[PDB]
Amino acid sequence: MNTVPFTSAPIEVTIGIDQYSFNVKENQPFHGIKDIPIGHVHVIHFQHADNSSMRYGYWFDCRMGNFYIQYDPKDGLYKMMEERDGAKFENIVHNFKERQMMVSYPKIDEDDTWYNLTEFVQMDKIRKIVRKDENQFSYVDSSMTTVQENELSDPAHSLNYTVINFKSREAIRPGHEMEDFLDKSYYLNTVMLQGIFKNSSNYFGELQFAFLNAMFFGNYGSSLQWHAMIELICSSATVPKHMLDKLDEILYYQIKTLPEQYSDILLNERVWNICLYSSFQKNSLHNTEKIMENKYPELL
Amino acid sequence: GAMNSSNYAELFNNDIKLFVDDTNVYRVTVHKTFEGNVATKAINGCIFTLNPKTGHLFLKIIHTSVWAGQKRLSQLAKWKTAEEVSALVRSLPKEEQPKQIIVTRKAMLDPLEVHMLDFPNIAIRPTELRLPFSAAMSIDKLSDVVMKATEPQMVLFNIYDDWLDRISSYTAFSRLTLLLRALKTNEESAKMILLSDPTITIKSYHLWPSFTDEQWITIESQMRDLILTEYGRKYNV
Ligand SMILES: O=C(NCCc1cccs1)c1cccnc1
Repeated sequence: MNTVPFTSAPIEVTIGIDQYSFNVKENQPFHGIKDIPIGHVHVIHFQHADNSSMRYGYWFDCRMGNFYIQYDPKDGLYKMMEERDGAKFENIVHNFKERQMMVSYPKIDEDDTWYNLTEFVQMDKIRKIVRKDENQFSYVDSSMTTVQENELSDPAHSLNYTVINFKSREAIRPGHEMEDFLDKSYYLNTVMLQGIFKNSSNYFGELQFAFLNAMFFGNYGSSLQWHAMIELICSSATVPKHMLDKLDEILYYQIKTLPEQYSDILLNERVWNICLYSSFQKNSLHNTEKIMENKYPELL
Repeated sequence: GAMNSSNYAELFNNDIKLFVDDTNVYRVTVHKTFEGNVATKAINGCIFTLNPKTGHLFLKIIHTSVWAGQKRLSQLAKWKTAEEVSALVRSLPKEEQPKQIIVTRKAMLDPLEVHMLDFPNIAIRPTELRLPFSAAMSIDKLSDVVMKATEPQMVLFNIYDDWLDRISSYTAFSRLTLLLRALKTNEESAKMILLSDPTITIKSYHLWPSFTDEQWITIESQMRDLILTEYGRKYNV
C-alpha cells in the first residue's frame, strides 16, 4: 500500500481520491492519504470551498514514483510534485503516520468498483492524451478542451483524445457511402481498432478515461468522447463477441457509479436510446440496459 | 442554416445554388395479389435538381431496374439521390459547381453531406418552405420522358422556358411555384386553365404555353383563384 502525503492544507477544500471524497477545513491538520491500493491508476481531485468553479486533479500511479501534494499560494492550487530523494520521502511519511495525520483509502474488501472502472486504463496512455512529459502524473480540470474541440485554443493544455467523426473521409470509404454510414464496422474494426488503437484494450482504456474525466471534472469534451466511442460500437453490425460482453460490463459499472443527480448533464438521451433500442447492438447490452431502465427510466 | 421566408431573395443572387427534390425518385403502384395480399410495383422516377436563378432543370431519370433485388427502398432512394447529385457536381467544371445545395426534405441532408465530403466548400442546407416540386410529374413533357425511359438517363429543360427574356428570376420562380402549387392542389383544374384555349401553343423545347404578358397575368390570377377555392372546398370556408 502507498501514500500521498500533503505538506499542509492551507485552504478549505473538498478532496477526492478515486470515488471517495472528504472535507478539509482551512488550516486543518491534514497530512495526506495512506493505504492507496497498488496496481491501479488513481485520481486525486480538488474543489475549493470558495470556488466550486474549476474541479481539477492528478492522474497517477504510485509505482512510477513518490508523489506528494503542496499548496502553491502564487497559483492558488494544490499541486502534485515528485520527490526524487527516496529516503527523505520515507522519513517524512513515517513521521506523519506515527502522528496519524492521514486519511486511509477506504476500500471495502467486497468492492471491485475502482478496478472495474479502470480495468483498461494505463498511465502511459493517459500521458499521451495529456501532453506534459516532464511529469509522471497528469493534471486535468473542468475547462480543458479536446483536440477536436480546438478544431471546432491552447494546444499544450488540451486533451488529445482520438478524433472520431462519423461524417468524415476517414469514416467513409468512397463507393460505400451509405454502407459505411449506416453500419460503422469498417470504421471501428479497420480504421480505429486495427489502425489507430491496435487492440480493444486500448480502445476501452480511452473510453474509460473519458468517462472518469467527465464524471469527476465535469469535462464536457470528455463526455462527448465517451458517448462517441460507445456509439461507434453500438452502430457497428460486426463487433467481436468478447468486446460486446466487456462493453456491457464496463458501461454497467459506469452507470452504477454515476451520481444520480448528475444524470441529466452527463448522459446524452439520443445516444443511449439509439444504442439501447435502435442500434445493431440493441439486444447485446443486457446488464447496461437493465440498470439504465431501473435507475434512469426518465432518460428513456 | 435553413432557408425560409426571411432569406428568400438569396435564391436569386449570383452564388450558384441548386434545389434538389427527391419526392419522385421512388415511386410505386399498390395492388392486390392473386392470393389477396398487397404488393407494390415500382415505376420510373426522377431527381428534380433545379438552378432557381437560371431555370436549368437537370432531370435525372431513375429507372425501375435500380431497385431490383434491393431492400429498404425508401431509404436507399435518399442515398441513390445523393449519389446522383454528387456525380452531377463532379461532372461540372469547377466554376459551374454550386456553392450551396438546398434539399427540399431534411432526410436528404445526411445522405448528401456524406456523398459530398469531397466538397467541404459546398454548403448543404434544408428549407422551411413548403415548395411544390413534387408536382413536377404533372408537367406533361416531364412525365412523358420519365415514363418512356428504358434505361437510366439524364434529360435537360429550362423550367422557365424563355421567360427570363422578359421577367426576373424572382418573378419567374414565383410563377413556377404558383403553377406547381396549383397543379398539386387540383391537377385537373390547373391543366384546364393552362390548355383551355387551343390557340396558345407550347413550343417544342418549352414546357409551358407561349402566353403573352397580358395572358400570363390572366393565367396567374386564375391559378390564385384555384388555390384559394380548393382551400375552401378543403376547409369549408
Ligand atoms: O440545354 C438546354 N439549355 C442549356 C442550359 C441548361 C443546362 C441544364 C439544363 S438547361 C435546353 C434544353 C432544352 C430546352 N431549353 C434549353
